[PDB]
Amino acid sequence: REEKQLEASLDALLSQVADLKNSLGSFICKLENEYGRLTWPSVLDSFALLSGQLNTLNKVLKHEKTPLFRNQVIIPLVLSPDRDEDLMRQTEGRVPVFSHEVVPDH
Amino acid sequence: MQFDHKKELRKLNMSILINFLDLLDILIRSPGSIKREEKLEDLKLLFVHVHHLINEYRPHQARETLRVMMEVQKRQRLETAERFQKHLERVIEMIQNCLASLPDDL
Amino acid sequence: SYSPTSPSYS
Amino acid sequence: ARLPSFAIPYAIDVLTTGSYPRLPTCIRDKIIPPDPITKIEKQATLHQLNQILRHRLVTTDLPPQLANLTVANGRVKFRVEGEFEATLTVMGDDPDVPWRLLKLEILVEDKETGDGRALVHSMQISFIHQLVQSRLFADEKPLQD
Amino acid sequence: GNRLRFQLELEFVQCLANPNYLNFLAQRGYFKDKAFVNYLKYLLYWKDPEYAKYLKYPQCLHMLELLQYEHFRKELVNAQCAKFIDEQQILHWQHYSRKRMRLQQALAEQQQ
Amino acid sequence: RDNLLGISWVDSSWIPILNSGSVLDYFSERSNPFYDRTCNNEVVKMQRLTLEHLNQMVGIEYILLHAQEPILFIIRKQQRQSPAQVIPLADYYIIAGVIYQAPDLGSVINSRVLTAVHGIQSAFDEAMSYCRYHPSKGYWWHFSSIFQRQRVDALLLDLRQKFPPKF
Amino acid sequence: QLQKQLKEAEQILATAVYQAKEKLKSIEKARKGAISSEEIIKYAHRISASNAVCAPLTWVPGDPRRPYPTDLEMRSGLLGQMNN
Amino acid sequence: MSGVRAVRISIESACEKQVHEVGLDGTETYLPPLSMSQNLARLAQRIDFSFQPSLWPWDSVRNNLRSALTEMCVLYDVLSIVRDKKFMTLDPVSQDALPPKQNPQTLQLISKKK
Amino acid sequence: RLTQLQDAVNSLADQFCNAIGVLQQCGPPASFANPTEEYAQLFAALIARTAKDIDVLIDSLPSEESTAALQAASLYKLEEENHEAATCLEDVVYRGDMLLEKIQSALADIAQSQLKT
Amino acid sequence: LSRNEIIQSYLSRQSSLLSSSARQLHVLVPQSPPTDLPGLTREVTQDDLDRIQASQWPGVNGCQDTQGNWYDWTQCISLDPHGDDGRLNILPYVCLD
Repeated sequence: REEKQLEASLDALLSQVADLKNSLGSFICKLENEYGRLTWPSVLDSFALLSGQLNTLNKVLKHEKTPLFRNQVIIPLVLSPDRDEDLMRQTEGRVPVFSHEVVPDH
Repeated sequence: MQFDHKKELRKLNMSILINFLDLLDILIRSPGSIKREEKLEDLKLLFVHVHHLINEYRPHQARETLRVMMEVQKRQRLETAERFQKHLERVIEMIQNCLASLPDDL
Repeated sequence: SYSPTSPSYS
Repeated sequence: ARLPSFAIPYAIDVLTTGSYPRLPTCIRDKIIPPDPITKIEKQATLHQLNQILRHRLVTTDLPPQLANLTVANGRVKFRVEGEFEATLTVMGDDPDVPWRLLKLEILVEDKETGDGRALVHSMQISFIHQLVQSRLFADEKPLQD
Repeated sequence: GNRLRFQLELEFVQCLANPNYLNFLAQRGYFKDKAFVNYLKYLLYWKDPEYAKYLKYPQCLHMLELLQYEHFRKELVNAQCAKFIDEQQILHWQHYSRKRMRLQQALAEQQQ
Repeated sequence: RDNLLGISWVDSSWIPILNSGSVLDYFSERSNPFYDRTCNNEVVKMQRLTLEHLNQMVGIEYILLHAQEPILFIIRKQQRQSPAQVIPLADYYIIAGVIYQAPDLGSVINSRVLTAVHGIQSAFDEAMSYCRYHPSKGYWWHFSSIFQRQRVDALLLDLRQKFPPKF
Repeated sequence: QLQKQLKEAEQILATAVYQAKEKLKSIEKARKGAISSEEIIKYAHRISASNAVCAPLTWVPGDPRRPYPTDLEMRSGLLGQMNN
Repeated sequence: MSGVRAVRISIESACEKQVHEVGLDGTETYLPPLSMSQNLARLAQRIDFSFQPSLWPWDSVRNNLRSALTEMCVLYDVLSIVRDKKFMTLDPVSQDALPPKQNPQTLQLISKKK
Repeated sequence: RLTQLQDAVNSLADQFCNAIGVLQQCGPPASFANPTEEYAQLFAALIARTAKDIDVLIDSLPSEESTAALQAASLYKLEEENHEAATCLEDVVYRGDMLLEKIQSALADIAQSQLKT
Repeated sequence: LSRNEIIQSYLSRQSSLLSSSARQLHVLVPQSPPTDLPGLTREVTQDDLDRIQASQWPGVNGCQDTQGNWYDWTQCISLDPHGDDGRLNILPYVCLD
């Protein structure tokens, strides 16, 4: 019931984070590939649109009758120093082989 | 101070084994004796000396191995000097043969 | 199993 | 009470000098970038390259129609006076190192045809440069070729 | 007094051989101050034999030299840096010792 | 005591002697920021033995939730109104003999968004400082083909065919 | 052919004298190096008395014995104790 | 031994082989080839003829944006790891972030002001 | 050999403690087993082996004809000979450098003539 | 601490034997009545210094062994004290890399 709704809100949040990440990445990559010819109107045109839209969307999503997020808690289950080829694929290359360092760090 | 380091090491080896046999005689005859405490101290002192001689064969393993070390370095320097001497002779012979072939052909 | 690894796990 | 190995040379190294020659150097190779050579070094290396170029030239059959070569302390400067300017050089050991064309300036510069310009697109010059460079990289018989 | 100065400096230099403490100082921003680089330059007096005679943990000296390159302090703020450096240090140590031992023993057993 | 989420407490001796039975004791070592004297597991230790007394009593009972034998040992803080009535307060997880408090799914995200956007804002202010404008010049920072090239490209292909590349 | 042979001989000479210069560099470090042996023995005993110079016989990937002063030794260590 | 006399003993540095890189699970690596005859050409490679691409201007801006992107990515990774029950949890411990002050009003005010 | 001898002596002490702790903890009860008798024979054999090995490493270990006196004399002679060998080798390197300088200039002139022709 | 499983006990034998290991045993070395410094008071005798550098001294410069093979401190001695296939493995003294 509320768990289904909570999962829906979580997926929406995931979507928002993914979009923001993609935008930031594209922006910095474009900066590095353009360097020259880039001018203040365009740089302002890109920074403002990406940040404003994504941030406003995230805050809006967090505050629209979604489950209470301070309630839930995240406590690691199993840690195995084994090589994992699925977590490396799932997190798109960062955070492979869920070791001991990674849970205090993240 | 006769301090032979091999005779006294053999003596301390044999003394360790015979005091182990006498500790077995303690455990056979009178386990409640006072002497076993002395005996469980006694061979401890013997073991200390067997380490303390071979350490002293260790500022000597140091000074004696150090002695071999320096001799080996001197031998390597002599070998490199001999290789240079031989290499120089080979080069001089090469120059001489090449020069004869120049005017001999002339 | 999995003791904290000072050298990497073999 | 037992010592390990009695340090053997570890103690000697610290007292004699200081540069720890133990563990891994990958620390410095991955974290610290190398310092560039000064001009004194530059001149010495270019003089060594001059000697190597002299040897390579006296070994290679330089074309006899022009072959205007000057060591220039780093580059043979193969330059026909009015037709072409190439700068070939070597990269290492004389037996099997390839050549490096480096410069492909075109000498045909008319002031009656091309006013305030060259005579051919730079991109085509770089294309010819890379082509002839890959052709010389085969270690065939380059001075004639 | 000069005795307390000597003792505290010895403890600090011996403590610098810890990658965890180095990452601690780098993250806390102590390296960015131009005072700490001068303090490090002053700390080079330990290279002398009379001062190196009192160093129990000698692994620090070499590390100290790296801290002078001015690129070692800009990096190392990462935890992966401390991870990798401590990995290589302990690997050199243990592998050198136990590998010499095992190589000698295995060769002596196989040649027989 | 400033922020319990931002504190970590440890002890080396207890580290090798750690087992599913001793996890509660490690949390109980005292002088540990996460656990408290008020907890009843502490009142029990003052008395003799420990059994179904946490159910006879119904109060602050730190209890192990999930356990991996080598390192992972999660602890949960419960407040019982009566037997068969449990209210979860918080979760403290021990990784590699290092105790942390489980972050809320939302406090963590709030701090995370704040740091990222603060970085973006510093970058933006810095970028705004440098941009300089004039109407005549346009924007700047504070820091072709002569079309005779088709014949040149024909000659390039001709010399390619004549002198083949021998990479 | 003579020129080529001469060049090969030159390369040989170069490598040989470069190695000789390396030996000379060692000799220059060695000259300043000479010191008391007893002092070397004492320093070796100092650096080798603990688990610093030699890895322990039974030292697997998981030991309080560290190549640095741990953290409990630091907690009682003069450094921060006196800075406090 | 009764009163050992220390003499001027000179020892040469024991640099016969260096371990440039040390891999995991043993496997020693002796990268150092101890050469010079080729090292002259190796240094000639360093010689000129004419830190990321350029990276002299906008370095601060570039690093700041990179760091922001990295934090965003880490949060996304944790959220994707919660998206499933693989090595993770989501148990909602019925708690309540109780703020014992008028923090909200003051914070809002100061924030808006700056 | 020294660390081998140290480990052999420690293995002797460990075999002592292990032998008593085995042969007192485990035994057939009495009468007013065979595995225990086998254990005793094996332990006695191991202790005897270890003793023989320690003796061989020691019959081997240095004769007390060092550790003092000869050490100082040898290190002093080695210092003198290191100095004289350094001088001899630097002289040889001087000869080689002169020869290489001669051959380098001897060619350069060949190359100059061949380019001038 | 119960152990005593046939498998657990069998592991103990292999581990202990590995660390430890027709005579092929070293030649017996007897009493050393004249030590070079205290015993014979022959400190800095030039013959002793010459003997250690090149001559074979049975215990100062090496281990004689039986069968005549001479093993210097740096070398590793392989010997077979028990009458069995398994051979004891003496390791090096200088162990100088």
